[PDB]
Amino acid sequence: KIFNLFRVCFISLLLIAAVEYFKYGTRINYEWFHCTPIKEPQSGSVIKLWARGGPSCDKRGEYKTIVKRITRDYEPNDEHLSFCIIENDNVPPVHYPIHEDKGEPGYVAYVGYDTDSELVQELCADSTIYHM
Amino acid sequence: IFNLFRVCFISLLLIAAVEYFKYGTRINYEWFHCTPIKEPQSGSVIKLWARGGPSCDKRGEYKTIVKRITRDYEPNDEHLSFCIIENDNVPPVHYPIHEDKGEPGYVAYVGYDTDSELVQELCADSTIYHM
Amino acid sequence: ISYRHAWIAPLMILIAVYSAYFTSGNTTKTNVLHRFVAVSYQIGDTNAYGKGINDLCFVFYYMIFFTFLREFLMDVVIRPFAIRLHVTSKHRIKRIMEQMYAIFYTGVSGPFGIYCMYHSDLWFFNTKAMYRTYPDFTNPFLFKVFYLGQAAFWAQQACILVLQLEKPRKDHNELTFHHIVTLLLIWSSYVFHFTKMGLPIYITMDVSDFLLSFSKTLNYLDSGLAFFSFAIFVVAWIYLRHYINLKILWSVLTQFRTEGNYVLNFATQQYKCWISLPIVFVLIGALQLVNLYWLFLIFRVL
Amino acid sequence: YREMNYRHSWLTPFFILVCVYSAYFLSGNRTESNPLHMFVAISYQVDGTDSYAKGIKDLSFVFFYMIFFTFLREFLMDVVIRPFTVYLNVTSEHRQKRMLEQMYAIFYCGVSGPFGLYIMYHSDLWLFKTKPMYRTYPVITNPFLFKIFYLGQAAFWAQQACVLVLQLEKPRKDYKELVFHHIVTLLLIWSSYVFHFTKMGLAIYITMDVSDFFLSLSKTLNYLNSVFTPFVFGLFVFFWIYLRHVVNIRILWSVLTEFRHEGNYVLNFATQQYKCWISLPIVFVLIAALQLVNLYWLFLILRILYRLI
Ligand SMILES: CCCCCCCCCCCCCCCCCC(=O)OC[C@H](COP(=O)(O)OCCN)OC(=O)CCCCCCCCCCCCCCCCC
Ligand SMILES: CCCCCCCCCCCCCCCCCC(=O)OC[C@H](COP(=O)(O)OCCN)OC(=O)CCCCCCCCCCCCCCCCC
Ligand SMILES: CCCCCCCCCCCCCCCCCC(=O)OC[C@H](COP(=O)(O)OCCN)OC(=O)CCCCCCCCCCCCCCCCC
Ligand SMILES: CCCCCCCCCCCCCCCCCC(=O)OC[C@H](COP(=O)(O)OCCN)OC(=O)CCCCCCCCCCCCCCCCC
Ligand SMILES: CCCC[C@@H](C)[C@@H](OC(=O)C[C@@H](CC(=O)O)C(=O)O)[C@H](C[C@@H](C)C[C@@H](O)CCCC[C@H](O)C[C@@H](O)[C@H](C)N)OC(=O)C[C@H](CC(=O)O)C(=O)O
Ligand SMILES: CCCC[C@H](C)[C@H](OC(=O)C[C@H](CC(=O)O)C(=O)O)[C@@H](C[C@@H](C)C[C@@H](O)CCCC[C@H](O)C[C@@H](O)[C@H](C)N)OC(=O)C[C@@H](CC(=O)O)C(=O)O
Ligand SMILES: [N+]
Ligand SMILES: [N+]
Repeated sequence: KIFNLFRVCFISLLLIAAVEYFKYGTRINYEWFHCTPIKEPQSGSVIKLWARGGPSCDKRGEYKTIVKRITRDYEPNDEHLSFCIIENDNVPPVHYPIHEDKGEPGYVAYVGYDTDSELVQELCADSTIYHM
Repeated sequence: IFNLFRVCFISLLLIAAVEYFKYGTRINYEWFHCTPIKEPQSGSVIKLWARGGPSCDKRGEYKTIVKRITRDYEPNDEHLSFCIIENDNVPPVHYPIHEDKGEPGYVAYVGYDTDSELVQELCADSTIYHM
Repeated sequence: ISYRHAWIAPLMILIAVYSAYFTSGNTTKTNVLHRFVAVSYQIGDTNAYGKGINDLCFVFYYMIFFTFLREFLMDVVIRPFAIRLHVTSKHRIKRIMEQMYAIFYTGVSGPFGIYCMYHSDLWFFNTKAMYRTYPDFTNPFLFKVFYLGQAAFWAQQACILVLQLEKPRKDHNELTFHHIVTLLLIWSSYVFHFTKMGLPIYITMDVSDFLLSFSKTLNYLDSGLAFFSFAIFVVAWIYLRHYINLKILWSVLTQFRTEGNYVLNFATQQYKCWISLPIVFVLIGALQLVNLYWLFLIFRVL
Repeated sequence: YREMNYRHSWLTPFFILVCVYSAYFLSGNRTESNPLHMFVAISYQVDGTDSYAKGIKDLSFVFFYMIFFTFLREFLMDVVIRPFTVYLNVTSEHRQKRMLEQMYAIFYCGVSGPFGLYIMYHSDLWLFKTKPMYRTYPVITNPFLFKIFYLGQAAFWAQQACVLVLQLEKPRKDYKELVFHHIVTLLLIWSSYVFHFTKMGLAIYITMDVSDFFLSLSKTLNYLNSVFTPFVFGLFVFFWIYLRHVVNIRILWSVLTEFRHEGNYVLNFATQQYKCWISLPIVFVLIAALQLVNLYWLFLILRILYRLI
């Protein structure tokens, strides 16, 4: 009977821990759930990248999604990166509406390798380029 | 034949777990290699960067900086105002084995709304983002 | 004497913990025993308390406390009182013990629940306060203490059920489901906020169970007040577990989306959205259906 | 229909294999877009060069070639190996049953053994050279024949472990240690392939294959009651020592010293480089368990030699 009690308590603790970790991951990684990255390739490796989502896809979620995509879809070890993130200061951090007519993204980034780094430098339009 | 199913399921679970371990370590290598450093200046503004071995390249430092900025600070409570400064003098991979290391490749100053005036002067000509 | 006094060891553990906590002059969050003895997470000096891991330690410590209370009440007053009423049947005495313990617990909890509601915007079971303040990150001291104590008591009851100290019981079937759904409901309506939303259900179940146990105890004594007690009990049952629960379900249907904000936002831990409305609706509709089944039992008996 | 399947257990695997192969060849695609290529052959290839990567479809290749090896073993044992034993006029049922497995192992280790020697010869690992397995770490992309060898051997060992799991025959004396050996085969192959330690496991594949080939030859000749068994057993013990001990101790010593001083040693999860100070104890333990098992079997062989001398 003691083993059954221990098993039930362990199952309850596992459920509590799983739900707590689910909450923690959703809060920390909400940019994955709410923001869907959008890529608009412009060259062999240069892509104009941003994120789209609902009101919960705030500027923080957009920045997190952009940085995640830049650091995951590109390997600086194989070839050194060159990107820049451009703010859209004309919109609030909660600009995105619930409906499909999202509008201009709050954060937009151009990322590409160093062979075509000239195109990235010319597309940033005086924005600081963060080599990686 | 249930023993066969159990053995196959355990083997597949081990393979999937190791594959996920490799995938997470490759994706989240900045957690293992880069140790974030938070050096507060005044108020909520902190001079934030990361240090580590050669595996903590500029990508790892940038990822750690972004994670700390978007995790330790809540834009919903108050809108952020940060910047990230690149160290052009160092290569993308510069950290040695020795504990002395050197000047970090990426240095970030992140602060809340009431501290935006401090972070604006701390970033100097570097572009200041809002969060 | 611990073999025939089951509350000696829990009392010793409780008194040791309390003495160790009180003797030290820290008596605040810095003290290690503050995780177990009292509610830990508090934002400043405001009368609002957060959530965290230390709440689970509070739940376990007051699980031990409620084990002590359950054993001690029966051993000191409930059993002598049952003997005093000239009751001699083993089944009668044993069932009266549990019914009177339920009477005491519910007459302490339900009044506490209505007192806690009276000091909030949820009075008269108003459904507007359910979702206007969602998410409810922080809850008042009494609101959190009541919730955590109810959770600890129900977890203690579930642990007693699993321990099968007295396994043969004819009520085990539905009682086990009730305990499981109660633990699930409290835990979900605490970790996933909706803490303000679980209090009215708390109050309805506590008051209905109080009147049910009172009517049961009067029936066991074969007194002349059994019929009147059962009548007021069934009136309160149809008022609380059916009228108020159906009002809450209608709130989940039409007022859940309107009040507060309905867009999903994981960043702010605001889960009141379109994928949580079905979960909250089914998780209360199951309880309402079980209450309807118990109402069928009541009507068959009445 | 079912009567043949009851005894000829290779009929259903033959049916599955022939239907899969016939569909793959009749489709006419024979490319990675063909989803039968995910099972029939190795899928991931790096452009047009003979470099092949890793992925999920490598597990399905193992799954399909598990059935392939089940079919091959059962088919050979019933129609080829068993009549060959009958032609040898073996008067003992247990001895014939043991010879069945011994000749199957002879075939597998005389096919894969020279296979290992051939793939090693086309590499820089000739004569079990200590430097090459750490020079190019991580070996993310495997050569064509190299990956075929790894994948087929993994499928064969998984098939043998599965057959051992479905215990049908009486547990033999070394079943306590042979189950551990099968477990360590699967663990070592899956860890070396997944964790890019693929070059280094070839030098352990080859010693295994050659020693097992000569071991099975020794048992086959003894069960056959041949007169030429002492010479073959002497060759077996010499090559067993040289391969499973001298070469294995050389590999272990390279793990002790040449693991660090040769090749890139800094840990890097970003580049999937695990050759560091953490993987060194794991590798040394995983190979020292093997060395302990091989030493126990060396003790058994030494006991046999002492008894027969
Ligand atoms: C043996 C004695 C000692 C025991 C020590 C503990 C052992 C087990 C450890 C379990 C670990 C997992 C649970 C805790 C994970 C960490 C949680 C944490 O750090 O806090 C997150 C959260 C509070 O933070 P939140 O408000 O979400 O975010 C604020 C935004 N800045 O935190 C929470 O919300 C945590 C809430 C936990 C308790 C809530 C449930 C109370 C009622 C329980 C009833 C009984 C159990 C029911 C189980 C299900 C039904 C069977
Ligand atoms: C049958 C019972 C069923 C009860 C249903 C409702 C569940 C309630 C939970 C069980 C009892 C909880 C005991 C009191 C709450 C403990 C948590 C706590 O924080 O207690 C307060 C005290 C320290 O208070 P502090 O946080 O410093 O300041 C608060 C105001 N700013 O912390 C302490 O150290 C206090 C220790 C002494 C507490 C004395 C009891 C106070 C009254 C509680 C309600 C009644 C419960 C018991 C009823 C028994 C009836 C015979
Ligand atoms: C007891 C051991 C013997 C058991 C194995 C015997 C195998 C005999 C042949 C069985 C039938 C399969 C024949 C090939 C069918 C698939 C055809 C196909 O899609 O192409 C061949 C395929 C990939 O090769 P290829 O096309 O060259 O790839 C580059 C693309 N232009 O080719 C492949 O991917 C072939 C995969 C073969 C995997 C073999 C698994 C076991 C490996 C160890 C033993 C094999 C040793 C054979 C002798 C080697 C001598 C050097
Ligand atoms: C006795 C029991 C017998 C059991 C049979 C098996 C026995 C062991 C045989 C050894 C097999 C070794 C190979 C196993 C799969 C290895 C996959 C692998 O290495 O993937 C690596 C890949 C990354 O690719 P890489 O080139 O390293 O890096 C690219 C970017 N630079 O990583 C990736 O991210 C690729 C995706 C990997 C996903 C793996 C999922 C594993 C679990 C799948 C469950 C479902 C399986 C369905 C098919 C089987 C069941 C029908
Ligand atoms: C001759 C008298 C027999 C009366 C009994 C048939 C009856 O009793 C009455 O209803 C009172 C009476 C008054 C009057 O005079 O009017 C009347 O109405 O008949 C009682 C059944 C009803 C009470 C129906 C309830 O069960 C359903 C409600 C369940 C809800 C959950 O439980 C909630 C909580 O539990 C949970 C833990 N939060 O039957 C018994 O179960 C008692 C017998 C007694 C015995 O015979 O010794 C026993 O089993 O022990
Ligand atoms: C059931 C075992 C019979 C084996 C042979 C018939 C014969 O084994 C015996 O002979 C039986 C012997 C009885 C005795 O004679 O005393 C005994 O078992 O004790 C053999 C002795 C060795 C093979 C020792 C083995 O057992 C242990 C091997 C461990 C290796 C691992 O498995 C590796 C695998 O797990 C893994 C998959 N890689 O070779 C001979 O000895 C032949 C003689 C003939 C002669 O004398 O005329 C010779 O040529 O020299
Ligand atoms: N998504
Ligand atoms: N770390």
